[PDB]
Amino acid sequence: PCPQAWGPPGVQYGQPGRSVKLCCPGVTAGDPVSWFRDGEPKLLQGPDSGLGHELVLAQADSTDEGTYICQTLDGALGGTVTLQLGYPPARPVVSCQAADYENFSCTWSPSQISGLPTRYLTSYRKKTVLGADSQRRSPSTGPWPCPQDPLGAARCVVHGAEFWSQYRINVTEVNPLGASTRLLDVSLQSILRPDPPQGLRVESVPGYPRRLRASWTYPASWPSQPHFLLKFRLQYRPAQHPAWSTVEPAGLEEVITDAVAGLPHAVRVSARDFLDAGTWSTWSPEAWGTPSTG
Amino acid sequence: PCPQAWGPPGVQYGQPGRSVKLCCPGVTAGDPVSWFRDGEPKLLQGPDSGLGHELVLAQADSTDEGTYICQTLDGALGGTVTLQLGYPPARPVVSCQAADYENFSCTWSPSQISGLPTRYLTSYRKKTVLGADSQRRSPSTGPWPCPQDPLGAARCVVHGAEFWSQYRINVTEVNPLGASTRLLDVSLQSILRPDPPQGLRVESVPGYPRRLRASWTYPASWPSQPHFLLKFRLQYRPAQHPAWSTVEPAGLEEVITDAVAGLPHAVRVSARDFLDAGTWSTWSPEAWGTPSTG
Amino acid sequence: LLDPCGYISPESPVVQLHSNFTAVCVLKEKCMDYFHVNANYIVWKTNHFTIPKEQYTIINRTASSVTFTDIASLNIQLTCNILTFGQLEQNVYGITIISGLPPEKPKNLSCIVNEGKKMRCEWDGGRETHLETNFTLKSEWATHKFADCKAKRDTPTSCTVDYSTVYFVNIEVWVEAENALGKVTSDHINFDPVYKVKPNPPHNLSVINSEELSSILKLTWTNPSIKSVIILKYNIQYRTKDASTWSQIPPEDTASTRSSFTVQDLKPFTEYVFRIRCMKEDGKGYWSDWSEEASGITYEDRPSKAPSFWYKIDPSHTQGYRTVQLVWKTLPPFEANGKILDYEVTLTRWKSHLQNYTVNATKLTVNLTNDRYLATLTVRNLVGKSDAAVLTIPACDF
Amino acid sequence: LLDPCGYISPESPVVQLHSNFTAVCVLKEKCMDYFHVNANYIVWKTNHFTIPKEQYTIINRTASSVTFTDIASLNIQLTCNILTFGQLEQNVYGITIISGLPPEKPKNLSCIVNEGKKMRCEWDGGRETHLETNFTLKSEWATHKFADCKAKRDTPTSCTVDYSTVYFVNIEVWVEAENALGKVTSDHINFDPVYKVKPNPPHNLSVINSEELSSILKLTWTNPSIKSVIILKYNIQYRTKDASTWSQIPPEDTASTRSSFTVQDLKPFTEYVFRIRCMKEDGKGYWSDWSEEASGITYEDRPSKAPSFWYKIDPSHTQGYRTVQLVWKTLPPFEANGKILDYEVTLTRWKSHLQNYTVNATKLTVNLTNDRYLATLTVRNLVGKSDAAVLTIPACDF
Amino acid sequence: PRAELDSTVLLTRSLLADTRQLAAQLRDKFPADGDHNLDSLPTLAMSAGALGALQLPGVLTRLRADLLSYLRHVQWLRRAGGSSLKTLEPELGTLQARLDRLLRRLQLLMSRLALPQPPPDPPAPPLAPPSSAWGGIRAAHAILGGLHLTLDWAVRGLLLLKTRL
Amino acid sequence: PRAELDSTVLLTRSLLADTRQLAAQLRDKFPADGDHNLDSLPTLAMSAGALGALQLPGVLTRLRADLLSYLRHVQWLRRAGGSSLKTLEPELGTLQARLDRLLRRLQLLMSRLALPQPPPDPPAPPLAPPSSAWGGIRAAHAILGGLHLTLDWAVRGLLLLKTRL
Ligand SMILES: *[C@@H]1O[C@H](CO)[C@@H](O[C@@H]2O[C@H](CO)[C@@H](O[C@@H]3O[C@H](CO)[C@@H](O)[C@H](O)[C@@H]3O)[C@H](O)[C@H]2NC(C)=O)[C@H](O)[C@H]1NC(C)=O
Ligand SMILES: *[C@@H]1O[C@H](CO)[C@@H](O[C@@H]2O[C@H](CO)[C@@H](O[C@@H]3O[C@H](CO)[C@@H](O)[C@H](O)[C@@H]3O)[C@H](O)[C@H]2NC(C)=O)[C@H](O)[C@H]1NC(C)=O
Ligand SMILES: *[C@@H]1O[C@H](CO)[C@@H](O[C@@H]2O[C@H](CO)[C@@H](O)[C@H](O)[C@H]2NC(C)=O)[C@H](O)[C@H]1NC(C)=O
Ligand SMILES: *[C@@H]1O[C@H](CO)[C@@H](O[C@@H]2O[C@H](CO)[C@@H](O)[C@H](O)[C@H]2NC(C)=O)[C@H](O)[C@H]1NC(C)=O
Ligand SMILES: *[C@@H]1O[C@H](CO)[C@@H](O)[C@H](O)[C@H]1NC(C)=O
Ligand SMILES: *[C@@H]1O[C@H](CO)[C@@H](O)[C@H](O)[C@H]1NC(C)=O
Ligand SMILES: *[C@@H]1O[C@H](CO)[C@@H](O)[C@H](O)[C@H]1NC(C)=O
Ligand SMILES: *[C@@H]1O[C@H](CO)[C@@H](O)[C@H](O)[C@H]1NC(C)=O
Repeated sequence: PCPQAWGPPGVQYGQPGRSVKLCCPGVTAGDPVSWFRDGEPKLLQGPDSGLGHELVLAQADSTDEGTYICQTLDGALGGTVTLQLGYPPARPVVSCQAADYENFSCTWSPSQISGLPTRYLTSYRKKTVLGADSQRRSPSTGPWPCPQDPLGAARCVVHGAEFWSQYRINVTEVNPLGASTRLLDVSLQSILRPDPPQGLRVESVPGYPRRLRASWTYPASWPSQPHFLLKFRLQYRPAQHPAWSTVEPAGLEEVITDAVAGLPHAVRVSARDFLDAGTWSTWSPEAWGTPSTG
Repeated sequence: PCPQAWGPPGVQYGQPGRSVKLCCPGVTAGDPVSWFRDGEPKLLQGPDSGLGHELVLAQADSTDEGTYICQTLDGALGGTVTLQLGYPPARPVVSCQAADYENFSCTWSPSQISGLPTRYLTSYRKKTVLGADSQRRSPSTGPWPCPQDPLGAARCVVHGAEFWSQYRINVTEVNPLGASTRLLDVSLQSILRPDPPQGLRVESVPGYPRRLRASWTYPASWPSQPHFLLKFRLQYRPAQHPAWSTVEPAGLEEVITDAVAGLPHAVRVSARDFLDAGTWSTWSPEAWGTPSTG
Repeated sequence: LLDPCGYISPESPVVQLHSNFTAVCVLKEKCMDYFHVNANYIVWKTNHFTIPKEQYTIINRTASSVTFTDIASLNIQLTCNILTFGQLEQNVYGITIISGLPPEKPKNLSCIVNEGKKMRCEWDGGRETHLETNFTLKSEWATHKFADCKAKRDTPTSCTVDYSTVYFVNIEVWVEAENALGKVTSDHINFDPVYKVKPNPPHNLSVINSEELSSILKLTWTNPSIKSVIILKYNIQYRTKDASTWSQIPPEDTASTRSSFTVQDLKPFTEYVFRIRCMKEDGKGYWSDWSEEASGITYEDRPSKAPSFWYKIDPSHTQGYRTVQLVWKTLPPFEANGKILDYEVTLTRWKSHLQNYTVNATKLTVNLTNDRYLATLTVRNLVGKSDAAVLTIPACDF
Repeated sequence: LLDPCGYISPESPVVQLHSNFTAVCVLKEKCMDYFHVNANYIVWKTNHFTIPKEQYTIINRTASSVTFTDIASLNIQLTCNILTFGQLEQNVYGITIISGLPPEKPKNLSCIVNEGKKMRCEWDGGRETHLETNFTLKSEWATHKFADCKAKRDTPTSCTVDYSTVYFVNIEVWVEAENALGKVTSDHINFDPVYKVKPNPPHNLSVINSEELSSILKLTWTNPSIKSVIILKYNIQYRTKDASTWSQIPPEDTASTRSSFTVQDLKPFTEYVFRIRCMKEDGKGYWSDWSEEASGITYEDRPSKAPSFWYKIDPSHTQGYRTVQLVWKTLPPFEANGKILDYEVTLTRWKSHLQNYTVNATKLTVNLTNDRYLATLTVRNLVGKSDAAVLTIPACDF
Repeated sequence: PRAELDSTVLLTRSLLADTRQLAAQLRDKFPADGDHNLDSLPTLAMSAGALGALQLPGVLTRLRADLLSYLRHVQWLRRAGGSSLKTLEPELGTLQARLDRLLRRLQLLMSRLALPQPPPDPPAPPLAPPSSAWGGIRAAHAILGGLHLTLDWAVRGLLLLKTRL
Repeated sequence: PRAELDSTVLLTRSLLADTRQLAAQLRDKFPADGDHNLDSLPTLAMSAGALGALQLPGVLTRLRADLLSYLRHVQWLRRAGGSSLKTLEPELGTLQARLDRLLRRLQLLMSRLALPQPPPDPPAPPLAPPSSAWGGIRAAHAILGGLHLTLDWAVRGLLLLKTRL
């Protein structure tokens, strides 16, 4: 009767400078047993007289890392344990994003690896406003799992998320010794950022030496829908000039009217929900065009 | 028994075009008597059969003016009457004035004489404010006589008048046939006008070619008293110039400061109660002076 | 006797100019008995002027009346008096007669919504009435009446509502003029306040050059907050620092919301001042005031032709040499194309090595031999050197 | 959990710049139990800036505090937060810290009674305090307190009482400055309002000449109504229509109430403009503004000397006669003494009858014989003729 | 003499001038013809025959009673008066602010001169409001006309005091 | 479509922009950190998963109930609010004058579209005044923060109606 293992069935873990308490796996509780370090014959001692069912180490230093053997005083090999040293987990770093009104996604990286089997528990809840306690769960606003599809990708997925509610995501890094939960407040309406438009093209307009026509499409991750349009902001700049000029086109087209005649112009655009929800997208790839002559 | 006479004891009066009713003085009432015009024997008649105690004339015209004789039918001379013709009195014209705070005085002239013994009744009363009726006379605010000292001078005199109260003076012209009362409202504080100062003298002021000193005294009818001062207004004018200049001196002296050098100046002054009661006096006699040379 | 006896009727009438007015004075029985008088003894006075006896009309033994025709005085003050005891006038009653015209229907009514301020409306008042006339701006929906707007004494032809403007909803507005002599309403108008906005002019105007070419200047500014409700349009005007009149960019080129603009076709090294105004793209409303002026200077560029170039020659003080005075004229500003930094002179003798001299002046004295020389002159600015003027100066025996 | 838990003390303090301020944040028991935190977990922020951890001081397990020294920011916004579940800040309470200086004792306090208007007082405010400061004009008799005068937001250094001025009674007046950080009163002054009156300037100014002499002009005007309470004094200034500066009559000559004044020693035919101001004879108060300007013209007078006079002579076209051109110069304005109406020339031959010719010009052509003549010239205006210039023109054989 | 006594006579002359000007302007604008009366004003039963003879408490007592009646009446005009008389402001209000002020100052005067103070008399009940605007105009004439007599005798009475104190 | 439906969505977008700007300026001036709550605001239980599916009365009914609660709360801030928030006028009052106006217009909208009107619900009792000025500031954040979500879904809801009527 000892703590069931963490990973493999006969290995236990500990942190340096702390206390670690090893048990002999295959020995009846109450039988006295002896402990040795691999390759070194000195009999180790312990606060419990010196012969119990469980070895204790107040040392926990690097010299204590290796393979251990336990045997009963009769000589019978009662089992083997491996001591791997490490450190408690650091707090993970979490960011989220969302390119549609249904799902959003968050990612995380360890701030420290420790050398320990650092697996992750991920969950999130919908905060309410009554606030009598943390228990208002008839629809069960508790912890909901973020399934990891090929059990990596380092990202939670939310299907069927509430667009306007605010969520507190609970990412907990865990190792065999504790937790350091990261909590991140996220509202879909504040965090949202669409991808940039694709296929930006600029064309001359015959007859007008200082107008250019820019066209582009929605991003593919954003389905065109009458409820959430997007506003756009277009920028243009003549070659060698340092400062961008900004316009806010209606729709998927924009006639630029102050282009310098006969000069290449760079153009880039970004997108945001038309009701100023979330934040502006990253800038599009630069596109170049040249006004017609005459 | 006939109306007692007006003036002399056996003469009666009448107006042309009216009706006049003569009586025989020395005949017992009830004795028939005859009437004749002087020098003309025709027996005159009358509505009362033709022989009463009283002659009546509906005629009243100019031919009826003269001396009349009445006699009883026996021949006895019962008396003589003289018919003098005239007209009702016209309304008299009344004005008042006052040079002191105690007494004021009013005068009147007939607007028509009529040829009749036009004597005058004069009186005045102090109007009150309760106004229940014309009877509030415990101090007896009724009619008070204006005694005529040598029984002429055409003026009422008020001794011990109330300075601030308002008075309605009642001048009634009367002849043997009626009245035409003149009523004149008068308040001592509004009507008052002092006499002009006397002895106005102007003197040069050596060293100052454009200053003159004017001096004068109170009028003799105005006793100097600390309760009612007078303000003064002085006027000066260079010879041949058309417009007067006015200053308002304090006291009985005034230094003129804009006199034209080397030119005769006319000066006149008038007086009023220092609290702007009543009205300004008439202008003083003109006085001349000439600024010193240099 | 006490208290005002009798009365004048009507109490305090107001009539229209050129109309008729009849006034009646009636005496109370107590006053009539006391003074032993009647209507025939009543005399009328106005503003200290005696009404001629021929104008009275006795309506009954208790009351007298007068009738004024074609009334032309603005403020007849009427008083009724009795001649009582005779040759004495006492006040019975009095009234004030006011005259004028009814208010005309307000026309050319217009409103404006200055961004950040509440709606203000203006209207044309008609003929002067000489009476205190109230103006109230009325506004109501088919299902609701809004708070009345009372014009100010100082500004009787304008009113400013007390409720904040609400765009995108049609509001029915009209003004109601009323005074003691009459009530009338102007015609009703219907509009969406969004089409009567007068935005403020752009601010934070900055002029910035571009070190590429010399005929472009970039304009930047901050649009007015009102851009959240309407799309802005602009008018950009420009002229040279010495020009007397303004030119204008084609409206079509500045027909939509923007926060910057690149002006082209500008003269080299000329200072320009700019000013802008903006309004809703559709033209419905009144134009805003002009923005603050902004100044800027174009970049450098080089002379477009070589300068005129000549010389004068005199004998030198050194035997065998000639003193040659080269002289030239400062390029005209439109040809100089900028600040002159310096000059470069070159001198090349036939089949010999070139000599160059930098000169910061318009004359140079040099000692030359008696041989023939080629002389050139270029002027240099930040961008480069002009083409050279070249002359042959012949030998002295030519 | 619900409702703001705990509190910040003091509620809303105001402190003086460069002073010390200690703030205490205390957590309610319910919040402390729920989050499993205490004072050591409290973090302080101001205007989005994190207060350095080294500045906190835990006073008890329930409350944390910070102490600011030499406070230099005008509007510290203070907020108290808990780090709850860890790495999460939640708002507990908040307060606004305002700082400044107490008001200085107002000095150079002065009042003025403009005729027809109520008393107005002015005072010098001291250092800027950056806080809303109220100014109240206080006035009271030993047996009575008058209505307070509240300064206007726009004019915090001036106030205008709501009671009409009552002259000839001493009134005690002072201003009280008070704000959230302190109360102080200015020094008390005592005066009779009659000595602080600022009358309006004279109006209805008229300039009238006198057809007697040419060096006198009579000034008339209407004094201000305030003459019923105080005796007026005046200052009369005058200059020529072309002069650049004003002259002034000796104050002693205009030291008492008057409604007219005769100016002497004026230059002939010169146009003069006048302006006047007035005040109480004793000089106690402030001078009124200048009256409206008035213009006038002096009367006619005659030339003070004969003009310069000469001639030119040439042969005539008529045998036996000589053409003599008499010429003269227009008198200088100061010598002309007015509008030239016309000229008179006389010619007298030795022992013959005088001939006279009126001429409206500066030249005359006459046909004279070969004998000697005496010629004279006078100029005439409304008043008379000048003395004559006389010359002998000798015979041609002289 | 004394400065306090000089000042009170001077202010009455100032108020007298203000009252005369407003009374003449008012009749100029609303020419009432005839003698107008109100039952509440006092009868000014003083012939100026002999006024030095009268002693100090009576001169001051009579002025206080008369001026208090006039003050109520001035106040009465402002509160319940007809719109016809709005043209008399602000001139009527300055007079109110001045006459009330002078009456109060007189009570202070009485204390400093140690004169016996009269017993608190029972104030007269309120005057009914005017029945019409013109009744109010006639009332205005009575107050200003009646006032420019009380003040004239006030100047006189204070001057009598001045010759002694 | 219809002009009345176009106009209401446009005004909500105008009001939404006004609410966002005032909410960001207010937190900029009074940096509250942490999620603030009030028991009286409604829970906006809508995932935007499927919103076309919902029928016409419910979309309009939910907006009316939420907006009426927000209106009372805006009014509550003005009346009993602490002096600390006087800096939010006149911007807060224009929003009040605009949100109240839009709520009223919606009732007119309901009549013209013949939608069933909800039964007169019992109004919620009054909110106690804030215990302090900063409690009022936290309340201001909740109303403006809570409003700029209701209005966002209002634009969305009206746009759903627009695709049909
Ligand atoms: C975020 O998530 C983590 C884990 O998903 C939460 O940590 C868990 O918190 C509970 C209570 O605070 C710990 O107690 C456990 O309770 C259960 C049920 O009574 C009991 O059977 C266990 O023996 C244990 O006592 C639990 O150890 C802890 N860790 C876990 C579950 O791995 C954390 O509370 C969450 N943070 C939030 C919701 O803010
Ligand atoms: C102004 O004075 C005249 C005379 O002084 C007044 O005239 C008199 O008025 C009375 C009544 O109006 C007349 O009646 C007389 O009354 C007495 C007393 O009852 C009686 O005995 C007489 O027989 C007569 O009926 C009187 O004839 C008349 N004339 C006189 C007295 O000569 C006039 O009333 C005064 N006006 C006023 C006060 O306004
Ligand atoms: C004499 O005639 C006049 C006509 O104006 C009468 O005055 C009117 O009398 C009626 C009677 O009911 C009143 O209703 C009117 O109001 C009176 N006119 C005015 C202007 O008020 C007067 O009553 C007549 N005399 C008598 C004794 O009846
Ligand atoms: C811990 O110490 C703090 C010191 O600030 C205590 O807070 C004060 O407690 C007293 C107790 O009567 C109150 O009167 C004061 O008003 C408190 N301070 C403030 C700023 O309000 C606190 O009470 C102590 N803890 C306990 C449990 O008593
Ligand atoms: C009344 O008005 C009419 C016009 O309507 C005019 O002819 C007449 O002269 C006026 N006066 C009268 C009828 O006394
Ligand atoms: C005009 O307005 C004034 C002030 O509100 C009011 O006293 C007057 O009665 C109004 N006039 C009319 C005819 O309503
Ligand atoms: C408090 O004020 C004193 C001066 O009175 C100053 O010396 C000190 O630094 C301030 N701060 C403290 C004591 O924390
Ligand atoms: C200053 O005046 C304002 C307005 O009357 C008032 O609200 C404020 O409380 C006053 N300040 C003080 C310190 O009394």
